[PDB]
Amino acid sequence: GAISSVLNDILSRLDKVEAEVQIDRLITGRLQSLQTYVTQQLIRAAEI
Amino acid sequence: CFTNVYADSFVIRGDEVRQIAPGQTGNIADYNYKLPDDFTGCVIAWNS
Repeated sequence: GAISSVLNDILSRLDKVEAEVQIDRLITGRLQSLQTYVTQQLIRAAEI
Repeated sequence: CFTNVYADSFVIRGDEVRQIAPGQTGNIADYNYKLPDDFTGCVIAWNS
C-alpha cells in the first residue's frame, strides 16, 4: 500500500513528514515477510 | 505538567502562518524560524 516498491524512490520524492507514512508501510510488510520466512524455516528445521 | 517552557513571539505575513508548523518550508521557515522535525508544543496566531 505504499506509493512504490522501491525504498530509494519513496525518499527521492517525498518530504520527511510524508515519506515516513510510506516507508513504515514497507517496514511493516517486509517485517511480516521475514517473520513468515523464519517461522517456516523453524518448522522445516524441526522436521530436518 | 511541563519541564520548563519557552514562549517564542514574533510577527509575520498571514500567508506565511502555514510555514511555522514542524516540517514546513518557505521564505521564513528556511531562513529565520525553523521548528524541529519532532516538535511538541502549540502554535497560536491572529491578525493584528
